[PDB]
Amino acid sequence: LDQLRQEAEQLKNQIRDARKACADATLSQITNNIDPVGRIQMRTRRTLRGHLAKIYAMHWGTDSRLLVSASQDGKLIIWDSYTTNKVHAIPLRSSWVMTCAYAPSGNYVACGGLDNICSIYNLKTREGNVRVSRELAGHTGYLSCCRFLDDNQIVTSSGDTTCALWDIETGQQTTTFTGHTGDVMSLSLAPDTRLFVSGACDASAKLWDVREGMCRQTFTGHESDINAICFFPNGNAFATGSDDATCRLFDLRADQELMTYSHDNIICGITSVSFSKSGRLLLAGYDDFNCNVWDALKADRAGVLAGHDNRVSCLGVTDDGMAVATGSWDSFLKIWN
Amino acid sequence: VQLVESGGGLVQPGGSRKLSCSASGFAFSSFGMHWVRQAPEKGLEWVAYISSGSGTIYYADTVKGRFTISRDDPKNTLFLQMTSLRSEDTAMYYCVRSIYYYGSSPFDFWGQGTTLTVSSDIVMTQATSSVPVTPGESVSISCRSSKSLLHSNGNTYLYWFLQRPGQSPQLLIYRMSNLASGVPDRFSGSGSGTAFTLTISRLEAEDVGVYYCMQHLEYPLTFGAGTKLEL
Amino acid sequence: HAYYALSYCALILAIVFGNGLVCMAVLKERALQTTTNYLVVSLAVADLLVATLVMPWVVYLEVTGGVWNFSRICCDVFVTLDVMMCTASIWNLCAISIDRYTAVVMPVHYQHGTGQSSCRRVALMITAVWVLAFAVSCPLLFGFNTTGDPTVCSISNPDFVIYSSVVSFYLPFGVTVLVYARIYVVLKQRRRKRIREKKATQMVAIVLGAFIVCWLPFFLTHVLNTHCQTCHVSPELYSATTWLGYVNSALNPVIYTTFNIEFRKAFLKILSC
Amino acid sequence: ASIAQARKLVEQLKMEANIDRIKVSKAAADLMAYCEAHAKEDPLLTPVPASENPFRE
Amino acid sequence: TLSAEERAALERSKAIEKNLKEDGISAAKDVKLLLLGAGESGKNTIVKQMKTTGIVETHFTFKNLHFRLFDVGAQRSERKKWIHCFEDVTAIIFCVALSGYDQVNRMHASLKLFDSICNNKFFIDTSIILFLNKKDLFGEKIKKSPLTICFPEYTGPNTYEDAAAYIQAQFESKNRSPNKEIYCHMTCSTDTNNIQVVFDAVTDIIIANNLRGCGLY
Ligand SMILES: C[C@H]1CO[C@@H](c2ccc(N)nc2)CN1C[C@H]1C[C@@H]1CCNC(=O)c1cc2ccccc2[nH]1
Repeated sequence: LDQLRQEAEQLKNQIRDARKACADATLSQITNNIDPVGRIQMRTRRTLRGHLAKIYAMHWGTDSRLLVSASQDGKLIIWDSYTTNKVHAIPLRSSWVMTCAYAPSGNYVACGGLDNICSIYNLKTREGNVRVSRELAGHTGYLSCCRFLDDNQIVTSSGDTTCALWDIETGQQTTTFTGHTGDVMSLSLAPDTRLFVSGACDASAKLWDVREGMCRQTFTGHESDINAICFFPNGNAFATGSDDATCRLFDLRADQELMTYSHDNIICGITSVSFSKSGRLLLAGYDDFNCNVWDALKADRAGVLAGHDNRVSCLGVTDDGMAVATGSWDSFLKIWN
Repeated sequence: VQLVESGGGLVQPGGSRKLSCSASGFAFSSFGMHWVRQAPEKGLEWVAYISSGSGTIYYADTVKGRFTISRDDPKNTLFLQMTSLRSEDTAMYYCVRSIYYYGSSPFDFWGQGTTLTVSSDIVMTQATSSVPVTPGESVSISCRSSKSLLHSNGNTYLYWFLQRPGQSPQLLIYRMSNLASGVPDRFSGSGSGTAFTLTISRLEAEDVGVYYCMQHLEYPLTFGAGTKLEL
Repeated sequence: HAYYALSYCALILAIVFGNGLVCMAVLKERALQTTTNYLVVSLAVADLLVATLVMPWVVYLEVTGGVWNFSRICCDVFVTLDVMMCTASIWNLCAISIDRYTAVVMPVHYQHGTGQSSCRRVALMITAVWVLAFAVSCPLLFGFNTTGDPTVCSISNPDFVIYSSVVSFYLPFGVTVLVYARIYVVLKQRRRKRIREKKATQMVAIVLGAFIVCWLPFFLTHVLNTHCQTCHVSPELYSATTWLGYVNSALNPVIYTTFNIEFRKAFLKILSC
Repeated sequence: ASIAQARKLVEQLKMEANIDRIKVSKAAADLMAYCEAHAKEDPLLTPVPASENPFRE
Repeated sequence: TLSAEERAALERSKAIEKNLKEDGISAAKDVKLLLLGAGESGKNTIVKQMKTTGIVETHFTFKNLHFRLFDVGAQRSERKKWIHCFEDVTAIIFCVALSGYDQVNRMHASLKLFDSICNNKFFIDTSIILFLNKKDLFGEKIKKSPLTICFPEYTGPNTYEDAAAYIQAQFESKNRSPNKEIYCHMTCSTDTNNIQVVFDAVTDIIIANNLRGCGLY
């Protein structure tokens, strides 16, 4: 029916016009007066060795000390970052994991990958071993990202162009967040854990309401597939990273691309993005073997975290914002501070 | 999870005895095992420790050479071969599991124990002994250490244990703050380096028993005298 | 005659530069840290110690007119170190030949020059080479190099000379040649069974041609001199043979590393400034 | 789905249109306010002294 | 220095390190293969000869070599998002059905897929074990239908040997990296000897890699 197509066209036009109407000025113009942060020299405090394959994901614990790491050797290594002690080494049923999550409480760890199953491992067992607490099956594509709402419910994103809110106890999809045209690659929980943003391969980041279970806003602007996404600390903005070698800060309330972070010397894709505690620094992991720390308000390349011998796959910032942990394909986890 | 130990009996002073504790219901291979004895009508006294993998073995100064501890992972068994005995070696020997990682709760589970009879360090003191309480009000048990337990890393290695009358000691608190799994929130441990306090907000019928304060800063592990709370 | 002194100094500078570059390349880069590379590092070390601990005494002998003025122990340590270094280099060449033979004929356990089997095999080879060079070289330090006029420093004991020449050069040369010949025939047989040969063949031809051209004419003339009725071994011939003996030490880095793509990109990264 | 998918996406764009968008300058001011208010307790902006740095030798 | 608990935790970490080491040494000897076919290209036949969702693991030992074959059928999404997962695969067992040239076109899609995989930036130093399955059906299909229907400007006889040789040559094209060696082999239904040719190809790839590391290739 052409009436629906033309009506959707006029709708898109109305959305674009509404977005443009409220865009009176740019963040770059407003932030020209503020003093620019001086260059930051973060040193490699620790190097976590032990993985024997490409590290694909990591997730800091809420105590900012423990961190879990997932690689292609079928191992979930939970490290003690302070002492570089391997706290746990969980052997994976499928050695094809692309994500790993640490529960806020610090009791469970979730991972998954090309097996299309979100394996949840209980750490606080009376037997003193880590056993598979739950096997969340149902996604028809590879599991790209997973984040715990709490110990009972977990949101995951899959390569079948779908996010799913699961209830761990029952092991069924409580909610199904559909709408992305391309494979959903990243997730980012809002601080209040009410809404979440998901960046897919259709060059669009979609905001979903966890309770209602349906999309709220859609943000476009990237010229390629989005790989990473991360909320701003306050929970009103979020930054994305794509294969077009650009970071994009969008604002939820303004509902439009707020600012871009691109350099003419950078051409490789982006794999991970994270904010500092205050949100002033935007740390992005690139495929040029090093991480770049940008000024979130000036788009000035504050620093370059170099040292990894392969593509930077994942990075995370602690809850207290003390150090940043970068996991790369060279099978190394470097902690920078 | 259970530890069933056997071997306890009447032994001539010069005789040898082989205590065998069979563990079942948990990953025995990955737990550090302690032989801790309680002399008749006396407090706890740590005897020996063997680490996960039989890599590290420690003995108390009073049993060095005489006693030997050995582990059998295939069959999940712990052995205590005591060669030479004395009149002071009669005790109730408990097998205590203790896994050691960051955030772990070592000494969480205790075995039933075997009553065997026969025919410098951190001086842990309490100076409390008997405390006569009626159920309902708060109770404050004070433990004192000869050496400051606050390690530079930033935690104190104090362990509150509850031995109910005629039962195996149970872990109440580890690192003087963290309550053990299954312990109600009434128990609250506090302290500073030397002086430590265990507070029970509301005492019930089941709280009657002996309260031991153990140090875990460095071997040998020394227990307190034991504060007995009763009606 | 000063031409020799300056040319030997230039050789020393070339050797130390080449080996320092190979060592730092292998050290900083992590893709080069392979068991097969440890043999190349061993060879680089050997040639660096040739340039440092041995060569300046050859320069001294040259500039002084070939007369020894130091103590007899300094001549004994000179001939000892010299022989030890040269034998180590030659047997390192043989060790790399055996390593590539294992790589070809025994591929499953070789894997990619990694693991316990490969690491222990390389460690064993290196050890066996260094201890063999020691066994060969230590006689002279024990006052075995019998000499006449005490103002000359040379190896002139045919009982030592013939056996050292046989064990130190002739045996590893025969082994290297046989091994590379077997690698060649095995590769050609596999290529025929199937139904870059040019690269492998060229590398084997160049490595064996550089080893022969630089080491054979010394040992040959040395053994003819020590055992012959009357052979006119002119001083300038001996000097040319020693020269070739040390240009092998200079050339080896180039022939072994500069032709490796990962080494090429490494050196180009180091010399980007 | 032809008709079903077209109706779904049109309804999604309809509910997306009914969103109260604040001014971009206001959003930017809130980003400033937050960045600066928490600048003091962000140990990545400034080198934390070794006394209270948990990642050291 | 370290407290009793810190020391026991360090010992635990060392035991974990030792286990990770042993597991790595045990797993490093495995030959990892990626069965990358196209629908009904003869993946089920070849895997049945060698031996609900997600990739399929087929592990089999043959003459002191443990081959772990990975079949990616359930992944209907875009390839590139998980191709990097199999970056260090020893070889790609690409299966193509010879019969599917006139009937659908199928063959053009197979050539396009082969082009995409072979020229992928992750598969640069990766050999392809090309299998031309269902040769029996092509035997009579070529005698009935000419090959020109699928490949214009063939300009050759529609015989048995040359038609397959041409198809093979057209598949050996679209190969740029000299390091890549396509081991084309024509199979038919079930022969019970495709494991032998797989072994021979794998060992040839291993030798090639060893000589490339030593610097002879
Ligand atoms: C060639 C290597 C190879 O390594 C040694 C070797 C290794 C193994 C083996 N079996 N045998 C020998 C044998 N070297 C021989 C080299 C150390 C001597 C130096 C010879 N210059 C003189 O003496 C000299 C200079 C001069 C100038 C003017 C007049 C008289 C003069 N005389």
